[PDB]
Amino acid sequence: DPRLYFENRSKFIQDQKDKGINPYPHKFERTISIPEFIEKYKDLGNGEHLEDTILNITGRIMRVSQKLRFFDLVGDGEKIQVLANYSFHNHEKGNFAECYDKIRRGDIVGIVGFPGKSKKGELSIFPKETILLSACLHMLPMTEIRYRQRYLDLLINESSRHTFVTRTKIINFLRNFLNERGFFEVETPMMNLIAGGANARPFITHHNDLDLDLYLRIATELPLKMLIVGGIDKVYEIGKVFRNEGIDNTHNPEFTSCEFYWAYADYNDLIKWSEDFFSQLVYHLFGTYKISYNKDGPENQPIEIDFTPPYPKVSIVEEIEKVTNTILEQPFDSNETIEKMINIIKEHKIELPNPPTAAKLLDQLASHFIENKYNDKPFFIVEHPQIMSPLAKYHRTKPGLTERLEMFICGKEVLNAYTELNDPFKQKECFKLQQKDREKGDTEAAQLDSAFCTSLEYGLPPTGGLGLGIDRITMFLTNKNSIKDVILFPTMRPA
Amino acid sequence: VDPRLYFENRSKFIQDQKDKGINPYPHKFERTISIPEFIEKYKDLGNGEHLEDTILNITGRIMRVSASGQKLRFFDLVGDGEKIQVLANYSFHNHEKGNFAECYDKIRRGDIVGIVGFPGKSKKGELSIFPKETILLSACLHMLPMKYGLKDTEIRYRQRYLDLLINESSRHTFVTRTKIINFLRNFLNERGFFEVETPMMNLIAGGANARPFITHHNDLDLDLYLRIATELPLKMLIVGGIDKVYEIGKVFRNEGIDNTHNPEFTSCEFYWAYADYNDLIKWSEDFFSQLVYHLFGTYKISYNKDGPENQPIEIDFTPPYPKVSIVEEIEKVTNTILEQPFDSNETIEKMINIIKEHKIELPNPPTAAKLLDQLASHFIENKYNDKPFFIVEHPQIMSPLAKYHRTKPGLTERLEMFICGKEVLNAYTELNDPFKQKECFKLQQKDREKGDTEAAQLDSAFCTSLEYGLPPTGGLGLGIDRITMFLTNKNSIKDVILFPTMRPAN
Ligand SMILES: O=C(NCC1CCCCC1)c1cc(=O)c2ccccc2o1
Ligand SMILES: O=C(NCC1CCCCC1)c1cc(=O)c2ccccc2o1
Ligand SMILES: N[C@@H](CCCC[NH3+])C(=O)O
Ligand SMILES: N[C@@H](CCCC[NH3+])C(=O)O
Ligand SMILES: [Co+2]
Ligand SMILES: [Co+2]
Repeated sequence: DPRLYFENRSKFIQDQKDKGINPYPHKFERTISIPEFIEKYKDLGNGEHLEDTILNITGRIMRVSQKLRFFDLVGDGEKIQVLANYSFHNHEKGNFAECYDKIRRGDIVGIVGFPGKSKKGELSIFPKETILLSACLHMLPMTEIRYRQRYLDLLINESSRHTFVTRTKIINFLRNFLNERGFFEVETPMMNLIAGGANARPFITHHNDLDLDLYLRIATELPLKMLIVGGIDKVYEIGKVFRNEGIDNTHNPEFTSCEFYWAYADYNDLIKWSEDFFSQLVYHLFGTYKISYNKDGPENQPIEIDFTPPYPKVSIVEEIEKVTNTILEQPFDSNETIEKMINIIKEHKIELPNPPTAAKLLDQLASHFIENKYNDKPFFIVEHPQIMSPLAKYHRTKPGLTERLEMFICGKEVLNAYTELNDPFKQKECFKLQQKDREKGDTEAAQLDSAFCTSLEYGLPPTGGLGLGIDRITMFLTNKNSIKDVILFPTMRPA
Repeated sequence: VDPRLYFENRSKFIQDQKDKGINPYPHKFERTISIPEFIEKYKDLGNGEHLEDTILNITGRIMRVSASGQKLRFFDLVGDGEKIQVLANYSFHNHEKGNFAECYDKIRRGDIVGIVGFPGKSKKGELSIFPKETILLSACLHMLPMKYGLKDTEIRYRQRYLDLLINESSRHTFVTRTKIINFLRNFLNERGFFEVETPMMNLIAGGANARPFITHHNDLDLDLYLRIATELPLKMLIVGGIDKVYEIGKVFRNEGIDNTHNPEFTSCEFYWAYADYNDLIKWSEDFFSQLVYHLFGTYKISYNKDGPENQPIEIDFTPPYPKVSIVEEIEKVTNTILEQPFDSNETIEKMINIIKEHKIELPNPPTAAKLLDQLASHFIENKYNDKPFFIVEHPQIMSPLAKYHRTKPGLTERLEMFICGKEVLNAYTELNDPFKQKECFKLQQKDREKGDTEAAQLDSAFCTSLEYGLPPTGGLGLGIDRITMFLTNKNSIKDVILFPTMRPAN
């Protein structure tokens, strides 16, 4: 019974206290970490002892096994054995049995001792003195607990640490990749008067002193472009954005994105950037371009994803048309075209979007016909209609379309990029269209950001911009089917 | 000369260019060299020297327009904070692309252009691009304000891009900000620390004494608080065995704006298992000294504490830095004895009287913690100006998350570093006894009931995590913005935040 175990440990602490002992000492000066210990002494011979090498080492006890006490000691994801021998015990410090009888699995300890190997060749610390540094009062397990008590996940599941180490490696790699190419990292506000730069529902909060409602950012696009106007010609931000919508395996309402803006680049530069970056990232982590991924569960058959460039480009209107044996004529929001798309939707028994605006219909069609086209490789969906893409520049040869690219891995979007719309005339127009779409009941529609439009009037150079979803990328590169598995503290309802 | 009319004429110009079949916003210009690279490559040409067979593509923003008769047009071209001259000579113009004068007459200050041309120096020895063809890439439709015409205005903060374009020091300030953060991240990574991200939205806002922002997730039907600190989940990661962990990112404090307060700001917090107070002081002295030396090549900086028009003072970041015990110091400068418990009637009355006589604001409610805090802020925090210093050994009632001092009853092992009277750093040996932790939370709660809306609220998830064993640990926080203010010579936090928090424009 856990409750009783805990009661007993609490009374152990209190009893230690009454008897004038400090069960939470302030400082233990260790001389070596456990990984460093393993590195330095793993070449010892069986039974060999370095008894004149006195070391101070700390760690968490994870195993407890009568003049010979055995323990497993863990630190920084690595483990050594603790071999307490009566014959080595410093008797001046207290009773051997009393000392080691008190130790429980989970306890954090400080050890003064020497390095050796057991006769069986197990690398070990041989204590002359062991000190309790911090007691574990519950029973450590030997579920939702992983997400609510991530510290348990990290202590017991060795794979957890590796997953988050990989996450941090991915972000380090991205930062270095951008910095080596002359990009300048900035911070832009997380609280805005207006939430823009994407089509999503915002979080709203309130500043008391200004008596002002503020929106948490849904993207970093607009202030970054404003910085390009300011002459920071290669600029980027890695940080949190917030989207007030439901939780599922590929959606957390706060997630980490990276956006960069690259003056004098366009669509083609961005496609090349994407292929270079993903192929190089994957090679950096694996030394190969092919990884395996369990798209449908940890014990079902994995598929192989090949990150060898180049990647397929699939124009969205043309592909929808081709797989529906239909023709979707412009204006895409004409009665005939809207009717046609609605009919395609109802015919294939897929959810009719509410409201059924042209953009929402197109997006639904793409979702159901295109986005799962390839699973064995990343691919781009390209040349999105202008009505789906209010911030992307019109396509230089294809009326009605834009110079946009979205990259997908196993049917999930991880990347969105385009040649940037930089004519303020056209931008105000796009904002008007977006708003009349909000008037139809579309609550994810873009609102007019006058500060941003004003900045366009001062001259935005031709520019290419790109956004990455760090969490989804991490999912694919650590073999997780749920985004909860790559965020340390995913958003959950109180227990 | 009217800006409105200027803008109307410019917009009409765009429309007419389109009508005449010209695209005034080209999709792609493929340049072959940047302006800094052009300067590096060709700055050593002799006067009057032309490299007329070296044809280059270059882009930039026009920042000056001048002419000389019919066949000479002069411009200043800027990019990446550096500047070259454009010398458009009729002699070199590619007449196949259009009329020379018509082409260059259209160009205005602020226009972004693409130039096909050759490098050279004028006979006066100005480094120049000599266009054969100049292409408009993006028009500036407003009149750009000129240098020093952008002072004493909010324009800098609402239209940061104008600040960046026009005031050269601006770029430098924000570059230095990014260099400081790079330096910090590298400093920690080289010492074995592991960078993580913890949630910005939480069921409870803990880890500091501050009023939070509140928001709402619709789908879970759930109120959430923006984080006021990163302390609690990072300590939970220490429990989890990530023994050197840190985060650099935004935190949110729902309070008023002034020269050292923006409602969102950037902090770094790190947690260091098996370290304590003394390690934290050393880390601080090492970090600040090495940072300053890395940016300046010296340990001493000048700082216009009182604005650009009054004399600067000099700050010496040469370690070590003075340590000042808070209670002993308040006692010493007020001729008082502040006996424990600090919340005792006698002691509270003593502090209320000290505050009354020195004519300083009385906190509401007058809890012992807030009184001591007010006394400290009035009497200690400006003890030194020519060097950073630490205030140390804060009472436990001021310090709900800090471990009791190992030899001094009622105190904690805490340190705060101040530069010119401003806190930039808060650190301590971490409280890792869950029993004591719940005690401190209950005390805080009783302060909350008595009107202190900044009191620490109980975080059961955190306390429960302490029950699994938090090793002895040292923790530390830095205010990136304030640090940057001191290292870029700014008196206002708005000057080091690209887009500081503001009310809506007209
Ligand atoms: O990774 C995500 N998206 C991929 C995007 C990210 C922004 C930059 C373009 C690529 C992503 C991740 C999410 O967790 C998420 C949650 C709610 C709504 C949308 C969400 O999107
Ligand atoms: O830099 C600031 N404080 C220094 C602290 C920051 C957290 C880590 C310890 C050091 C700071 C900066 C602010 O802008 C600010 C705004 C509102 C309330 C408090 C604010 O504090
Ligand atoms: N803001 C975009 C990413 C950048 C698109 C290119 N300007 C998004 O959230 O999808
Ligand atoms: N959370 C602290 C910084 C770290 C203190 C050491 N645990 C603050 O906001 O001041
Ligand atoms: Co989509
Ligand atoms: Co204070």
